[PDB]
Amino acid sequence: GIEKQLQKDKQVYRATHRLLLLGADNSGKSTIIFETKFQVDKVNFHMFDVGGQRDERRKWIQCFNDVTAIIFVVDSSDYNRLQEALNDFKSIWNNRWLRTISVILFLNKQDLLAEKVLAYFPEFARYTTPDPRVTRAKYFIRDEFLRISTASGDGRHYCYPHFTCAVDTENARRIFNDCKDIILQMNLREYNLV
Amino acid sequence: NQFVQPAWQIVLWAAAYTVIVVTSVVGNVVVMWIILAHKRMRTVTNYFLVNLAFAEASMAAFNTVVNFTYAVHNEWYYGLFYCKFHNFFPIAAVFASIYSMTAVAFDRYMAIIHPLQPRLSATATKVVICVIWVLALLLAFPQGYYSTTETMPSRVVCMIEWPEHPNKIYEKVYHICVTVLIYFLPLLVIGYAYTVVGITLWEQVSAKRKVVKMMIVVVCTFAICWLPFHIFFLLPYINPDLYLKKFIQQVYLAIMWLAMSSTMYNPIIYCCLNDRFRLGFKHAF
Amino acid sequence: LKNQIRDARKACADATLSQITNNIDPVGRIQMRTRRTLRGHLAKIYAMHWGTDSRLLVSASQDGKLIIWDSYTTNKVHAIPLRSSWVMTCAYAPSGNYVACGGLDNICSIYNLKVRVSRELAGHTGYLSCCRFLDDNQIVTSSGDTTCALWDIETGQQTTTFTGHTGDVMSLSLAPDTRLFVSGACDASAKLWDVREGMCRQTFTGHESDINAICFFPNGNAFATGSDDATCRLFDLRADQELMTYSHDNIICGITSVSFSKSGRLLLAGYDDFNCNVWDALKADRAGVLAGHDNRVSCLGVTDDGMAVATGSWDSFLKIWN
Amino acid sequence: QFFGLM
Amino acid sequence: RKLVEQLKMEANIDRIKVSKAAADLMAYCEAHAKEDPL
Amino acid sequence: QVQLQESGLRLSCAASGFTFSNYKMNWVRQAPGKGLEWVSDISQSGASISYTGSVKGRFTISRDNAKNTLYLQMNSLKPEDTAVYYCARCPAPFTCFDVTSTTYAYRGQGTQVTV
Repeated sequence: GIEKQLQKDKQVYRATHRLLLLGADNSGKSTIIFETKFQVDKVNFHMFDVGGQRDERRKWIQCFNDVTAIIFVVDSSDYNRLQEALNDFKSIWNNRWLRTISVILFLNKQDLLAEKVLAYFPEFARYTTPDPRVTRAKYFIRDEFLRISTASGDGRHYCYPHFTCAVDTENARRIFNDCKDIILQMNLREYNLV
Repeated sequence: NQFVQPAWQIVLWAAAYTVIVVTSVVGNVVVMWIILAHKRMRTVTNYFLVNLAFAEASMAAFNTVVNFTYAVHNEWYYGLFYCKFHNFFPIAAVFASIYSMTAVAFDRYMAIIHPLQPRLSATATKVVICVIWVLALLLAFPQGYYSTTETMPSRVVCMIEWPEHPNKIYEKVYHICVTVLIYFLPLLVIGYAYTVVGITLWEQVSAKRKVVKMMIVVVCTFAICWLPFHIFFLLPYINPDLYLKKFIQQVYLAIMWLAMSSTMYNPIIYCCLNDRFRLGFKHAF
Repeated sequence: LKNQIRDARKACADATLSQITNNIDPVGRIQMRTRRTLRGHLAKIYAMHWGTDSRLLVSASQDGKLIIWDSYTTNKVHAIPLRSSWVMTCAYAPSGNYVACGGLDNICSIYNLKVRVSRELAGHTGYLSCCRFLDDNQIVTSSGDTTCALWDIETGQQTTTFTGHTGDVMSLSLAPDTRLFVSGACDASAKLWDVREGMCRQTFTGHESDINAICFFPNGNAFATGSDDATCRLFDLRADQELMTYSHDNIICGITSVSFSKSGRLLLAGYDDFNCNVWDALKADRAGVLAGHDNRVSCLGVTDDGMAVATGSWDSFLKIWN
Repeated sequence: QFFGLM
Repeated sequence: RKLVEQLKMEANIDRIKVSKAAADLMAYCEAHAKEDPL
Repeated sequence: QVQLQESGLRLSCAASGFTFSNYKMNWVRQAPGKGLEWVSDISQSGASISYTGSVKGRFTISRDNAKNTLYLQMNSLKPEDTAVYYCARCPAPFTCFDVTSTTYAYRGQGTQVTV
């Protein structure tokens, strides 16, 4: 009865969706290797944070080809460290083994950004918005990532921007809705409807 | 002999029935070849589609050809064994087709409404297909077992010969059970599922509007194409006086064309919605 | 000082490899069919090794299942749930009583076949990539932190730590003499080590990208390399120069697994075009295409007696070809 | 009588 | 300092002729034709 | 053996030991007191060219395959550009992660540039 015990464990593989978390040291990845698990709407999500390996990531990231979503958390307050986040986002979006799955984008510590702007990019001056200053700053930060995300590979996978701070507590429902939309579009592709 | 129709009407019905059987069997066997031959579209998700295509092809070919060649002059040409075979198997093909549409609608509802819940395994899919076919043959068995070929002056008839009752209870209860299990409950299930899915799912938004409009077409054409079939097959237990002339022959031929018009629709829907199905219909011809 | 090495290798260039292989007939077309198909894996698999008895093989998957199968009957004899889901290597012991595994959890777990975990090796800072058994007492492991390590399982401490690489180490191969081993890394350099001396012997730099797989020739005096620049190269240990370049203009994809046969004539390589290739090791010519997988081939292993070959891609299917 | 069939 | 010393130690090696290695590879390849199942 | 040698105000990076027109090359800088930072990239065809915003619209990066070398042209310099300049290559051909790394195997030792 070895094969009989596996099939029930097959359900244990199928009811749980895995998530891959990235970011940097300054971004609050912990407050949103390390493993965490959380159940929303009686659906279990099980999120991974790989932080024991070296800085070279071109080999072990191939292990995350079949993960449901990649949560990319970006520090937005410190303007000198956005360009590394843009380069990492472009490299992730243009990867051969990561082009199928999608990236949920979190822009962390928004209150710190508001406190900094209420006290690098030469194209910021000729930009118009699609308390009035913070909206222009926030959607500049959003649009600089979305031009990369919509530059190529828009049909295979999407990007879901999100504005959040460290004192937020509702990110679970938002990532639940994002994963529901991603798997809904995947099911619509798999069922000969679109 | 009655029901000896003139030649021009037989030519017109023969042309219409030939067109419908050719397009139905061509579409269904092409759907077979695309799903089961390409091996990248071969998925647990499409097993219900293969079962539906098989039941629709069996419907079209066997049921439509033998009923039309019987009902042109009301003279049976195939003997009592094939009379039993036609009273048994194509009715089960019809029943399994409607139940496979119900299973496809259930899969689409439970997927679109609940995408985070996992899809059913190949074991449960095979069990559902087996239960569909066993219940279809079990419901078509009383017509197959009670079939009888009888000889009249210049006439040979394949008829269901139930044991006689003073109130005609047995065939009336059987046809009422067939009606409530074949027209009412799957229509209610597919209507509730497609209503909830269309309400939830109503650029890529135009594909969603196309999907909702197409399932509206599916529900409406199922109700329209399967109303007069059950209406006529429940007619002789209410108004039995309408079987004097060839008017009931014309009514039977018209409702058989309208009921077998529902075979063509699923290849048309799959060609209109999906792109790889359009590539498959382009590659086959 | 390496310019003198380059001048010495240029002076050692007497003739090409194909100049000496002219007086023999080519092999021709080599074709195989999937004798057994294994469908018991749930998620993607990454690694595989053949036993010395040529009957039982072991498969490692990323869902946390390490399954030892039976190749004759196409059935599982053992199925071990793993502590960490992410593994990248496995090896089945020549005595058949042990199987090792390792991955991103920085642990080289050893499993006894006489099923529970025996011991857990924790000395590597990076992800493990390849491990192979010398004997039942000592094992050689390689990690992505530029370190190979000789472990004694009886004490669980490193005997010799091989540190001569600059890129992440992907694969190692064991000589038939069980005294030297060659290892390839992500710096376009594969090099030989001595397990007794604890130091590197020779360094071979011929490729242009990351070396992903390596295997010894059956005589122990040559090795073939596979890398991401869609080429293979055969190197000799004594000559220390490139012999043949198995490359084609119609392939631009990576190479993940290589292996040799019993005779060494057929070099079997797993590519990234969803299909494997077989190569004549002397003619440097294409012999056939092994196309039976729907995903990219990650593991490939040839039996010692050469009666079968097993091949896996990440589509959770193991295929024996013969 | 007609004796139609399903 | 360690890399230069390693490369200097690896510079002083004995290299046989490439045609000799080709001949030895030829001899081992043609010496095991009957034990090759492919 | 791969080898990248920098020289140079116009920067010239020489590449040898590998095929040239199949890889996407990068320029990175190392200012003292901080980590590395990406400057500009060039593709195989030389069409997809991007720069850092702090140096955008000022530098001219170019590649010629016949000379098998990479060029960078600078005008209107700033005192913030005093850094060590490495030419880098991400390893996968026909395609790119680890060029901004502490240890890398496909980039040169760099040249120090001060105004």
